[PDB]
Amino acid sequence: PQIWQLYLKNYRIATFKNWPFLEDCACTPERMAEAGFIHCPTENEPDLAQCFFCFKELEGWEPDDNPIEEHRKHSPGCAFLTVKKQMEELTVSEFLKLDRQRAKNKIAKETN
Ligand SMILES: [Zn+2]
Ligand SMILES: [Zn+2]
Repeated sequence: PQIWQLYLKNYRIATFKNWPFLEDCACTPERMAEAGFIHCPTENEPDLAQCFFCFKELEGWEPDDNPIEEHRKHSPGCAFLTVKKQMEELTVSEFLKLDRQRAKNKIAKETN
């Protein structure tokens, strides 16, 4: 279990609460979390989502938005996006590979 349940959809899905766009539209909380986003709104940033992997923030969503393409567009180099396979299907080999990058990204985020 530990501190990285965000590798798991269900946990990312949980992050969504008050997320407008409720069901049947390309931007359901399930499609979003599927793309790697978590929900972290604020006074001024109601619909602010962030990739648990890239840490890159993005705003301005609309019911008919495919979360993956916007993610793909504004963060072309997200390793999470390369794996055309759900985390559950990644070997522990690939998961440990992948998680080396994630942590490296985290630091590059405080690097600002
Ligand atoms: Zn990302
Ligand atoms: Zn955009």
